[PDB]
Amino acid sequence: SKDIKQVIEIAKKHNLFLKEETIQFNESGLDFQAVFAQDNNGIDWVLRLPRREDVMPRTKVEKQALDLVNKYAISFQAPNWIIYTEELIAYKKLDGVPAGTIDHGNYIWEIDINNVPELFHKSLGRVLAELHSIPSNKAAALDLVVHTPEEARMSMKQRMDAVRAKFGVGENLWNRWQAWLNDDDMWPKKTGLIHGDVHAGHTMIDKDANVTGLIDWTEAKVTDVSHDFIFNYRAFGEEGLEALILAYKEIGGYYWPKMKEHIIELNAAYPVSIAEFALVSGIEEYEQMAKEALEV
Ligand SMILES: CC[C@H]1OC(=O)[C@H](C)[C@@H](O[C@H]2C[C@@](C)(OC)[C@@H](O)[C@H](C)O2)[C@H](C)[C@@H](O[C@@H]2O[C@H](C)C[C@H](N(C)C)[C@H]2O)[C@](C)(OC)C[C@@H](C)C(=O)[C@H](C)[C@@H](O)[C@]1(C)O
Ligand SMILES: Nc1nc2c(ncn2[C@@H]2O[C@H](COP(=O)(O)OP(=O)(O)O)[C@@H](O)[C@H]2O)c(=O)[nH]1
Ligand SMILES: [Mg+2]
Ligand SMILES: [Mg+2]
Repeated sequence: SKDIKQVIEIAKKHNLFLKEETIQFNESGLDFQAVFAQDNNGIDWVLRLPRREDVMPRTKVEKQALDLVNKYAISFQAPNWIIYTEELIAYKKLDGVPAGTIDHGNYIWEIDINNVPELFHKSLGRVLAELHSIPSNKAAALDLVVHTPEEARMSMKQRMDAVRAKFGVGENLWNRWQAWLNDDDMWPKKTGLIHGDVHAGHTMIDKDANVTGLIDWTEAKVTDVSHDFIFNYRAFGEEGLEALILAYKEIGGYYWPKMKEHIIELNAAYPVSIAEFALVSGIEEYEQMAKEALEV
């Protein structure tokens, strides 16, 4: 195959020598095609073949976030792009498997959704508490979005007005959104470095369902940490949200009395993210997903 021979040559050009029979393709990918391959010392790698120009400006923020994680974090792994060029990005595969993969819509689960091991919530609590306390201020140059607690609140307020302008928002839903925005007690008084896209496809687990790593850091930023709890609530209901909040609080993560209620209101604002995604991607189902999510 030509594809295979191409993978081999781009790797070879970056001093990566692979077993040809181990090369698997993960279908593009507007930005890049993911390729998995084992080098000749037997080490599993992940390759990102770029499909757009300006790889460096487009990956700058994700790389800065990864540099912070690889410099500070010990409880979990993250991609370490030891090959980082316009022609190729490559990192040694993280240990474990995704807790679940998105259907190519629904999850194909690796854990028992009806009997979630408590170690998943315990280890994820430790992982996010460490992540969210990484000292991103100590970096000389950070191009991530950085919110104070009040900036994180206005950001949501503005993002909500913009979605209402392009799609409209159901009256009951909009009133809920506004009530949340206008409740001082609910909002966190501390922000932190977040992953931004925490879900089962990005949480690497070992055999015991300990979360051992996190992939795909494109949504990283310094803002409300609550975004990283939403998956537990969507996938596992109130029990899994509480279990995660409990472990995060007891290992030292920033906790506030209305944390659960705040995260649940952030969940009701998920149509904002779906609307925003439908806007910068043009994929037809997400417009219908957006419109139906907005109750319009
Ligand atoms: C429980 C089960 C359901 O899972 C979820 O609710 C997750 C916990 C989501 O994260 C929640 C929580 C959230 C924080 O993200 C992790 C939040 O941003 C998001 C909108 O919804 C997803 C992972 C969202 O993806 C994310 O949508 C973003 C718009 C862009 C992100 N990425 C940069 C490409 C992308 O991964 C997605 C839209 O679902 C609704 C994915 C879409 C394929 C579906 O509709 C799925 C069929 C889902 O209904 C689901 C599997 O059945
Ligand atoms: N097991 C494992 N899978 C990975 C790793 N990196 C990427 N993948 C898989 O490849 C997919 C795409 O990688 P990702 O970084 O999320 O890029 P994107 O989803 O295409 O934008 C993921 O959903 C994973 O299933 C890794 O280190 N370990
Ligand atoms: Mg991904
Ligand atoms: Mg991404």
